[PDB]
Amino acid sequence: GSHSMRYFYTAMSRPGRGEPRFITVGYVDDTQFVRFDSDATSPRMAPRAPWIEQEGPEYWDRETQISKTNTQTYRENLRTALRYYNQSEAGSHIIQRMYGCDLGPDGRLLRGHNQLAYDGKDYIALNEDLSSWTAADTAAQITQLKWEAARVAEQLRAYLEGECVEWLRRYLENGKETLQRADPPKTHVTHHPISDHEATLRCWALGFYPAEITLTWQRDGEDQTQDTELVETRPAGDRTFQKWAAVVVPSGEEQRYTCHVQHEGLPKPLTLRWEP
Amino acid sequence: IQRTPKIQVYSRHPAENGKSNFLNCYVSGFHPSDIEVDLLKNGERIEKVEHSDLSFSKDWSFYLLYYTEFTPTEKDEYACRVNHVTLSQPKIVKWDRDM
Amino acid sequence: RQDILDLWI
Repeated sequence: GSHSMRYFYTAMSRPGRGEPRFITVGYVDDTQFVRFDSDATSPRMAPRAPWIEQEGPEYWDRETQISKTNTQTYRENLRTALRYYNQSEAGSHIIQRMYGCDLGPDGRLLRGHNQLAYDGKDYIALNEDLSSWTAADTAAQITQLKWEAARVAEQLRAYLEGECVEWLRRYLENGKETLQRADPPKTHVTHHPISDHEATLRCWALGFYPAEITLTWQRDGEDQTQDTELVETRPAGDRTFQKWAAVVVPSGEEQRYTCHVQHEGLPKPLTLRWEP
Repeated sequence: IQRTPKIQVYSRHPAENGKSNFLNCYVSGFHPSDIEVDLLKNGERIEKVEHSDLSFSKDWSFYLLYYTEFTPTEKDEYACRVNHVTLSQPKIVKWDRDM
Repeated sequence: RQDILDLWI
């Protein structure tokens, strides 16, 4: 499969309630593997997946020191953002960052990522060239000038093409029993009368990993996108995900409808129907 | 600009009366990050409910999973109760084993 | 593992 590593940073200010909370979580694909929280009793980067626990004490010291530095850096960034947007010290604000790397089917770099947001809106992004920037507004243009002057993009490129890929490959090998295993969806169709005139057909996909999936209904072979209720893919709590798609069908017409499922864990796409 | 949470309440496995399971409330798509979530049994708050570590999606919105063990029965009613700055009053979504 | 480069906006 095609694998990714991501780090997510968030700082949330809370004037009058102490200093801004800073969190970090790391993922490989849909598996969280490390967490840090400045509101922890003793903040430290901590393991969240069995395959990261074998990294020695010096790994944890380095990750913790980075996260403790980042707590201070992102608090400074929240202060800067107030100046950039002419905002007072009374309001609560949020800065977010995502970065990491995607690998292709042969383990080579597919692309890298480095993006920030402020108050939930895109702020600045490193372009796919890993060499230039896209700023969302005139505030981020100030940041862009600073980062061009300091040749920030060159350093992020070196990380994304080097350590990011190398460490992702290490993690994939250490977690090869789980990270490199796709679990296919367990699929079935349920039938729920709504009245004498109509019933809901609900097509279920359960127990799958990773989260990417396609689940659709057809009537007489024609896609029913506008008439399908499609819930967001949701975590089950056991590593796996769930999703369903529902259509309202006239009584007696159930066999005109087919559900279609695509997932990495399936060798071929599936077709299912209501089986009374 | 703020975004109000989407809410789904559901079980880890298909519900079977008398069999132990996990009750999940997934809140997602919200911004800012402060959010309050309770799981209810017959209208009363279930204690010691745990939650996943806060994270966010590609569109920057946040998501959390709240969860607890429970054993569904025919008559016991379960729900998730959510509050967020975007909501005037708490939003209650009832658990329906068919969703 | 994380990048070490400090980003100040």
